[PDB]
Amino acid sequence: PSGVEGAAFQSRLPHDRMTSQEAACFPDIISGPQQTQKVFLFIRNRTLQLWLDNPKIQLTFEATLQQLEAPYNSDTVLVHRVHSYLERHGLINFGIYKRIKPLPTKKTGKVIIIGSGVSGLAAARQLQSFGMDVTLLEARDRVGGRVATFRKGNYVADLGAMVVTGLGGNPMAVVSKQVNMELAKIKQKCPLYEANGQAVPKEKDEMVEQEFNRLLEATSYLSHQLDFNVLNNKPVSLGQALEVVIQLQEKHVKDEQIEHWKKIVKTQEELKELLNKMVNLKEKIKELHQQYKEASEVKPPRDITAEFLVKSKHRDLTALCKEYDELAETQGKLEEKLQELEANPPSDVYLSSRDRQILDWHFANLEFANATPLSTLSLKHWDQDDDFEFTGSHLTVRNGYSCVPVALAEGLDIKLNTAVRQVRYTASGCEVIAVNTRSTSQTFIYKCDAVLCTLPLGVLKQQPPAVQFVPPLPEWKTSAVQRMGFGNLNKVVLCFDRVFWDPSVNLFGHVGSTTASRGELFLFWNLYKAPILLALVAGEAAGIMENISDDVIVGRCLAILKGIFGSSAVPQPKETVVSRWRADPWARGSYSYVAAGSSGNDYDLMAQPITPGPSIPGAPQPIPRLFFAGEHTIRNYPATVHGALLSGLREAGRIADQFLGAMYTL
Amino acid sequence: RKPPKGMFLSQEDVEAVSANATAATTVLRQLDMELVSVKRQIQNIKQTNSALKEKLDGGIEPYRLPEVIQKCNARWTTEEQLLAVQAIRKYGRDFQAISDVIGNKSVVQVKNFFVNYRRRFNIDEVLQEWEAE
Ligand SMILES: CC(=N)C[C@@H](c1ccccc1)[C@]12Nc3cc(C)c(C)cc3N(C[C@H](O)[C@H](O)[C@H](O)COP(=O)(O)OP(=O)(O)OC[C@H]3O[C@@H](n4cnc5c(N)ncnc54)[C@H](O)[C@@H]3O)C1=NC(=O)NC2=O
Repeated sequence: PSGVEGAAFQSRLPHDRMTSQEAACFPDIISGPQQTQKVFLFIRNRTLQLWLDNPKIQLTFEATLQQLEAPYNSDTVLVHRVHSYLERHGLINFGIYKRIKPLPTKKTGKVIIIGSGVSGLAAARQLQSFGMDVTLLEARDRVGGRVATFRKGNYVADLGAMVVTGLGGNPMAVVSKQVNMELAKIKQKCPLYEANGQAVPKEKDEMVEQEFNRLLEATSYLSHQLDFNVLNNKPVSLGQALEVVIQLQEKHVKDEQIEHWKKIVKTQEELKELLNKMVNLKEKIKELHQQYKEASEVKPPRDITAEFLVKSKHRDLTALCKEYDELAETQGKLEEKLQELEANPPSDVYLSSRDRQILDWHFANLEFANATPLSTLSLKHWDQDDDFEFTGSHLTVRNGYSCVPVALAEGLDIKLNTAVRQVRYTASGCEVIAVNTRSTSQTFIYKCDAVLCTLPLGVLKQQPPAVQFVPPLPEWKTSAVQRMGFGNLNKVVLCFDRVFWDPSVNLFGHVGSTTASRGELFLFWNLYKAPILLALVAGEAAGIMENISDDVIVGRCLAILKGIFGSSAVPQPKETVVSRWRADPWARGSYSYVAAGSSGNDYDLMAQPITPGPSIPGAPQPIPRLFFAGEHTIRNYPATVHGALLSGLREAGRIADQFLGAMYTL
Repeated sequence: RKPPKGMFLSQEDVEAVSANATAATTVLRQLDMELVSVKRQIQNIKQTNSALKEKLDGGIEPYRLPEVIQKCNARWTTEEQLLAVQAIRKYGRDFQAISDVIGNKSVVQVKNFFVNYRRRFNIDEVLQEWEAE
């Protein structure tokens, strides 16, 4: 898409329809005449286009109205309402842009933001842009959170987020124009290598993959068409379903064989009855020939009865010889029909041991993408965010993803090494109690109008809690926390002095020995300028490999690489790092997933702000005080950077509406 | 609406393989034994048929009679009439058999014989004695 309609697409909005959010801010327009709606939509789309065409400078209302045409620039309040709406909700003027109107001299309201991840930083910038007092409290000695980047010398490798998942409708596309991001496309082709150290032939490397894709569609069929979603009260997982589908495919293989050999016995038993009839006929022919012979020995002249006997037995013999020939005819038909069926048997097995291992790599890859064992994923909902996937090739940040949070962090009040311990929220306001991570006895108190919590779902899950809420979070919030899945995947950074792999190959697989260890070092990335190989630990392996020292992990890495490229072509690594995301106290995992028993609705529950009870009983309904952003709060883009970014933008808009008032809704 | 191609999943089958913890292994074993059962049943009847084939060795070659090639005649020799009466006694209404016994009379001439020499050869009585066996 291109033009004004492309700008709507690039902003994840339908170009020819008003969204639910737009309906709320402009109820006059959407409930009004169709012509006004189209004027609204064009104004919206055009303003978006203007911002998108140049996202390095602020787009003011004046600049917007200037470039609008008649009859669209006639209603200046409608233009002002639209622009304000778009600025408030972070569709325009978000990220890092040059301000035309320097920030308001004095600020209004005070917000404490827990965590300076991308979600935290995104909101912080917005709120500051709206003229609020903003302070971020980070536990780490750095910004970015789960955007971690290893740097040493020239070696640059991301231990956290690494991939921009397509620019088509990605807010990171806008950010990438604002920040010096060296975006390099990922070449799709990934050659697998079995345990032995040798490539899987394109023959099998397609039979298995196609079967893998077929097995997924099959689970989808199981879910939607057969309603196989609850088993023994427990919700069915993707793993359970995949197992069931495989078993039914092994069943069919056997069912085929059974009825094929059942075809053989039926024909072989027809032959048995025919051969019996033939043996019994050759018996009568044997006897009947003897009788005719004896009748012919009686030399002429003979009376008519004796002449008749000869003739009669002659007739009877050729008659029985007629039958036997027609039975030998049928014998030939049945005898070749048996060589027919025995020539083409059905499939011997569904999948061999070699096949099942290559399939396990495909399962591991899926376990990597969702950062969790397939037995934890919801069958019905694991892929609920598929419809919102971006268009275009996936890219990597070649200069390290940390460049993004660091760039967002500029000009913001960030307290590093500050671990939030308690969040207190009341009708009159909030206090956040944090400590210094270096000396834990040194205590800090932060008084604010509102708290934006961007704690990871892993953190929020902690038992006993790392952060206490006063009063406690309501049952509907904590149940969402327990239900939601928070998974895990790890990275091994291998820095060498020389490239010993195929430089035109970005990623290559390693097929594990067992189902149990399919995740273990199953994939390797070659993405960076410098000679770095990145090894992935997925599935059930991720959690276990964290209890193993770096040396052993690097050991197994070299072993695998030796098998593939040669035992002498693989030198010792100069620098190595191993991530441990489940162990990390400021993460307690990698990112959320739709657990069995959860749904996309839990993500909405997570995003819901908390409103304290009244101080004095009988006092009016208080303002909401505690707001939630972060990866685990955005239903349509969970477990991503752009999702985090967007959830930040969301909350900043909601908070500003609450504490600065929405002037654009009139 | 329908499963993927080369994929087999019926409501009935799903319920059967998910009935308990190892209903999967049970169903797959019952068919594993069913296959072995039918496989050895094949070799058994294969062995039986192999023996029956050997007893048929040589075919019916030393028992075939050369082809009698004679032209069809209209006149009835006393001989042929007498053959006919005996052929009726042994075969009844099988006009094809009777024709083959006599040798030089067509199937229709045989049927004609039945009406022409009906009273003179008491064919009614001859036929009723054929039915008596
Ligand atoms: C669909 C995907 N899975 C995307 C990824 C991907 C995978 C495979 C193929 C392609 C892409 C993908 N890869 C990828 C790999 C790995 C290894 C991991 C880990 C994650 C990602 N993801 C997910 C994203 O990384 C992930 O969604 C966002 O970055 C999350 O952003 P926040 O929501 O803001 O959360 P946070 O950053 O934790 O900020 C919170 C802060 O609070 C602090 N704090 C804590 N406690 C505190 C206390 N007491 N007191 C005070 N402070 C406290 C704490 O220290 C921290 O700083 C990727 N996202 C992508 O977009 N692309 C990627 O490639």
